[PDB]
Amino acid sequence: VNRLPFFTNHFFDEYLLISEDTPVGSSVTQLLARDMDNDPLVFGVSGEEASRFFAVEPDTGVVWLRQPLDRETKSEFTVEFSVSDHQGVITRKVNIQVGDVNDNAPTFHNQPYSVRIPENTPVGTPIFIVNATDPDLGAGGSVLYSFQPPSPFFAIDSARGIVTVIQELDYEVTLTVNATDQDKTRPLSTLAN
Amino acid sequence: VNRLPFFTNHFFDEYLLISEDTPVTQLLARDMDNDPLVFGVSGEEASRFFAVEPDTGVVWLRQPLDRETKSEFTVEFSVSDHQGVITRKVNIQVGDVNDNAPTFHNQPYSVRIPENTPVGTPIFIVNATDPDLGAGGSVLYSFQPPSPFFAIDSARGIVTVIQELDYEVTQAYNATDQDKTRPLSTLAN
Amino acid sequence: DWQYEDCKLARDGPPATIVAIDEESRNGTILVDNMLIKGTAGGPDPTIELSLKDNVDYWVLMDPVKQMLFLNSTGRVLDRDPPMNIHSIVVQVQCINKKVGTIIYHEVRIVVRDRNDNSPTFKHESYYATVNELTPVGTTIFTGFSGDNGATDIDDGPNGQIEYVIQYNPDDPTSNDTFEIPLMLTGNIVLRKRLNYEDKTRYFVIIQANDRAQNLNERRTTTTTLTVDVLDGDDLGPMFLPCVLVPNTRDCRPLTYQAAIPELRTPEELNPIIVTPPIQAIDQDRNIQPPSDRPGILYSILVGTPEDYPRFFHMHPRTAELSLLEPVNRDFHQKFDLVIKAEQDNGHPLPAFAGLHIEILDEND
Amino acid sequence: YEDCKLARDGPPATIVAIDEESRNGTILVDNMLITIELSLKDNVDYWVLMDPVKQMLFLNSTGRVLDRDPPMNIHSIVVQVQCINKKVGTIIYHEVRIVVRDRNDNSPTFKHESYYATVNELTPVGTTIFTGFSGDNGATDIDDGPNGQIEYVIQYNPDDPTSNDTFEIPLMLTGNIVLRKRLNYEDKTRYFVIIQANDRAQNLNERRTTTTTLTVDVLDGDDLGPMFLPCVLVPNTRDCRPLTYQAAIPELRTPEELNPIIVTPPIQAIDQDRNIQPPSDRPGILYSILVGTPEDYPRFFHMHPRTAELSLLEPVNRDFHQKFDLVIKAEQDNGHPLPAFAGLHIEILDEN
Ligand SMILES: [Ca+2]
Ligand SMILES: [Ca+2]
Ligand SMILES: [Ca+2]
Ligand SMILES: [Ca+2]
Ligand SMILES: [Ca+2]
Ligand SMILES: [Ca+2]
Ligand SMILES: [Ca+2]
Ligand SMILES: [Ca+2]
Ligand SMILES: [Ca+2]
Ligand SMILES: [Ca+2]
Ligand SMILES: [Ca+2]
Ligand SMILES: [Ca+2]
Ligand SMILES: [Ca+2]
Ligand SMILES: [Ca+2]
Ligand SMILES: [Ca+2]
Ligand SMILES: [Ca+2]
Ligand SMILES: [Ca+2]
Ligand SMILES: [Ca+2]
Repeated sequence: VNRLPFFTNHFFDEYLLISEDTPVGSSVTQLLARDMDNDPLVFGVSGEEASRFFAVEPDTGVVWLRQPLDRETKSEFTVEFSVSDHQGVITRKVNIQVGDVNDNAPTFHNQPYSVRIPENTPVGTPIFIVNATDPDLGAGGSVLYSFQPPSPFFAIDSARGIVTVIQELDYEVTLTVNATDQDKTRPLSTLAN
Repeated sequence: VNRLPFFTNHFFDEYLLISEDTPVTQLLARDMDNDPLVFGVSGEEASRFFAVEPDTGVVWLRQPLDRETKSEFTVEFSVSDHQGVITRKVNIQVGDVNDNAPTFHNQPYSVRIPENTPVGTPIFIVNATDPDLGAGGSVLYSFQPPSPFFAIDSARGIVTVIQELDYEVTQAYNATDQDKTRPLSTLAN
Repeated sequence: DWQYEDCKLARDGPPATIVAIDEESRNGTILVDNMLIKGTAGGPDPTIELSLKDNVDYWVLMDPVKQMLFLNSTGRVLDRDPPMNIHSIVVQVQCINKKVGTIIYHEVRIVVRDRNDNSPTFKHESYYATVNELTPVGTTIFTGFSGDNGATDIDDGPNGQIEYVIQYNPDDPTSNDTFEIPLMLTGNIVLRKRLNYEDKTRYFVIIQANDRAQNLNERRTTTTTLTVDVLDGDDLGPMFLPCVLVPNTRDCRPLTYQAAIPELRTPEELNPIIVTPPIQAIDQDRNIQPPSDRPGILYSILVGTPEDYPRFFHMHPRTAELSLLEPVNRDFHQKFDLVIKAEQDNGHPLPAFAGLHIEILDEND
Repeated sequence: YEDCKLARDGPPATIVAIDEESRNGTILVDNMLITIELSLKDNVDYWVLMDPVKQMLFLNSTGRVLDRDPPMNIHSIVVQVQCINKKVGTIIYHEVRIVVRDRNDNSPTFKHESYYATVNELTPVGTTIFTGFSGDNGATDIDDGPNGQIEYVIQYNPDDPTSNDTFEIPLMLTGNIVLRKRLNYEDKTRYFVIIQANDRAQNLNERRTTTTTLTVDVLDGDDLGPMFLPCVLVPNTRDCRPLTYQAAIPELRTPEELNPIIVTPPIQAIDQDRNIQPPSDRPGILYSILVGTPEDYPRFFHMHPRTAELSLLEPVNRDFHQKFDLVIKAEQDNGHPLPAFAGLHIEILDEN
């Protein structure tokens, strides 16, 4: 009787997390197996789609990233890896969970942003609503509005993007919105006029 | 003894066009025993994009094609007389449509220059790109509305002064593709 | 002067909270102990609101004060296997910062692990094969389990992988010793011992399918039975008749046939020479199928004393008819002692031999 | 404006097909159907060439070949016909896609110069005896689709006429070979099977062939029983001419005076199968006294099962026994006895 090999990595039992900003051609992990006969062991990848994304070194089973990951496209996928002792091939699927980075700046909608109001428009009048979205996860996808630089006449609610008159106007006397996400380390911001 | 079916479609011989806006074809095979035949597609990506009626060899789009992402595929089809399988690849060419407006790069656009600066002075370069093919990906620049003080090269998006500026008077002051049938445009500030 | 901090992860690591549980976990299973979101959802003067969004089929339930998520599986199971096929769950923990009116979504992803909760099942109740008794040791005699025609297991990966092993059958002790599965992932059965149709023509092989659960205790098993019938093969030649077994053997008692021929009588008066008993043979293979495969039998005189017997005697090759070729003068020839041969005519003669004694009789006997 | 714009009423991209390894100077486009300035962009490898006047497009393959097969693997060529509008100053690219059609310009090739098989002679007719062509160990064809797919046929070998009799390939797509006639180690030990691969080109006239040889060696199997020695074949037979051994026994001598009784020649049998491999598969030989006259020979005679030694068990009174005529059996001890038989004649000698 030949004793068929088995994979020993923790991630078959739980999952493998790979950050979306991992450089192409980097080594995500190395497959680990055991053969009771201490036969030589050969490591591969199974699947049309999987094959493109990942490469596996057959003597050791170092796994390499072949294609750019984007959490905002596909956050996770199943990949089947194989080990063979040359009697038989043994295949096991790992769950792979693309980790999010804050790789996206916010995006304003309705770019023709303009409105005209009477000189007499009283203090506290809401005059306009700006909308921007950010598709990164958590704080990286949560947008705050501010004027750049601040206005004595006009204020914008940081949460809702509502612009209201704070100073009395006078026709005979008389804007850059900055939308930013709230990522801790690498916040990304965008401007509209 | 059994003879294997063979595909007879002409597109196996050159290629198959599908326009990028499709919401397709019919596989044709001959079996010299006159076995009833069953058709399919093979490959993970192909299988996802395309479906095949096993009885009638009818080919079904499962998901929308996108010229801009991929403008050709190679797709492997199968026919069976139930005594084995024959496969052949068709080269698939995606037919482009104008389904994109331009995108302006490098906003914000904003410039203030000395009042003294001459007429004819180029002060600025606007750039927008359009990913459609030929006419549909070729962009023209104009002001809407136009300015009596500033003109913009239609081909190149260089902004020049056409009238002399006086601070006293005033302190501070669109991209389209050329698709014959349905032009698309974007505005910038 | 800015506390936008409430509704922000109080932990490091990527935004997404990711956990794994076993499939069919009990109701009330803690999916997430503590979301670790800055802020207070409870008490007299809360700073946040926590609720669940995209909670498809309400698998997930939240205690907002404890920031703890649970499995809701009263009346159901979380079945990873077909036909439910629930590999993962995604929900959103929505957080409102009451003070500044910011909104943050905390993505929870629950990977549902496969457990070895299904046994292999054989497509058929039982299997049948035939082996010609001449088949060499090592030949593959069965591949009947190929292409989902054997056992399959609805679990995933090693839990659904299948290994085939022949077992000891107390009802047929020698089966597990005449047949074997040298490559267990294939369940192709190979002959381990030479067959003899004369000894045993039917075997009852127990085959046990097992899945490849990592933990050996966790493996599930099924059995089936493969009946194997031996077909009679051309391993034996003729036997002359009559055949009367030597006590304690499979051997006919040797036969000496008898003839007697009057001296000076002509062939035309005597032919055909009657022999006692009648010369005849039969294949020792009692059940070659199909009948087309059954060889003919050729009859001949092999050797003879005296050695001039070819002058006087001819034997028909198909019938064993003996004919005298000229009259015998008993002054010259008192007798003949021949050996007869019967051999198959299929290029595998395996001959049988008998004695033929011929007496020459004097005139007025 | 109206210049560098597409006159042709169709999709923007211009898509054409040519055969691989087309002549240098082949027309890829007759006329693009585009005051203007025309050039070629992303002309990687300088494959295309253009005549601005006619808006005509040529293959440049002088010195080289356009090869769709490995190792060049050129499945298509994309270039850009760039147009400047001389009035306005716009730039328009007209994409050209040339799809390269595979041609059956490659024959199948065998991975080896020779193939070798062994078949035990007891192997039943209908058994698969060879699968060595499986999985790219047989013939492979670098062309695409049918042009690259392989069928296998066994050929009449003038130097071994019965090899096409004895062996056959039911499924030409697999080229697994199947025993079609029963073997006999005594009659032929080696075959030379000629095997031909053809590709599956749509044009029968364009189909291409390769041949290999498959030597098959028959292995000796246990299909015969022992032969006594000596064995002198009867003319025009493979049958040992029958053998009667001889012994003589003095009448009133004891077992211990005589034993072991010398037989002339020595009783000895060997397997008619001269080349069973491995040796551990070779049977032993059981010797026995099967039958005899007179019928009370068991009082007097024992024969050793392995060594065939003959023992007198008690002294012989010639008043009561003048002689014995026994039959000796020799059989394989491996459950396939296939016995041989010999005579043993024993004279009782008178004291005088
Ligand atoms: Ca092993
Ligand atoms: Ca991304
Ligand atoms: Ca972001
Ligand atoms: Ca991201
Ligand atoms: Ca057919
Ligand atoms: Ca598109
Ligand atoms: Ca398009
Ligand atoms: Ca466009
Ligand atoms: Ca289950
Ligand atoms: Ca399961
Ligand atoms: Ca299982
Ligand atoms: Ca038999
Ligand atoms: Ca027979
Ligand atoms: Ca070529
Ligand atoms: Ca070719
Ligand atoms: Ca070819
Ligand atoms: Ca032999
Ligand atoms: Ca033998």
